[PDB]
Amino acid sequence: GLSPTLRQRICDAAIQLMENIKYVNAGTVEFLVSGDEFFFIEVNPRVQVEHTITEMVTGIDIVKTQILVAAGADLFGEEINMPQQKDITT
Amino acid sequence: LGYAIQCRITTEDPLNDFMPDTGTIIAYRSSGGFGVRLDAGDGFQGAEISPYYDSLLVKLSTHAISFKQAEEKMVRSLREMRIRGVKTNIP
Repeated sequence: GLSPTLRQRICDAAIQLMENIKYVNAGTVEFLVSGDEFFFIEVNPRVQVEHTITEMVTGIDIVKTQILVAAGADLFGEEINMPQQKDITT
Repeated sequence: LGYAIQCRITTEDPLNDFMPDTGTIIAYRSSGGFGVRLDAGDGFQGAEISPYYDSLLVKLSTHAISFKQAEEKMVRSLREMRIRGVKTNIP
């Protein structure tokens, strides 16, 4: 229901944060929303119980990746196989 | 979105010329996991297996982002499997 560009901004906010502090491994940026604005709540620096759901719509094994990042491996490499940002959707 | 692989677990003896084995399963453990789909047929701890139909224990389908990934997912599930008291095409 949330507007297709109102999500993109929320998505963009998150990314702007973790990009600014060079975040390594999975994390989750919690936002609180109302009308047409986000407010940042917390960060869960790890897998959330609810990961599976995101993996089902994006087709990425999140946990599997956690291990490979740890391993020294590359986001867009032969091993993790992450699709370019503009290629990731649902 | 990514790649998937499927295959069937039957009672064909890969040593014997894939003559389906008959008789009664005494132990059945199956892998699941995210990316894995099981479509059980005659595989479960009770089943006695009739010579009468196309043998088919479990339809196994896997699904990751890279084909190689989904390939490993498959292998582990094959490996993680456990059927007893009839030879299987699994190896």
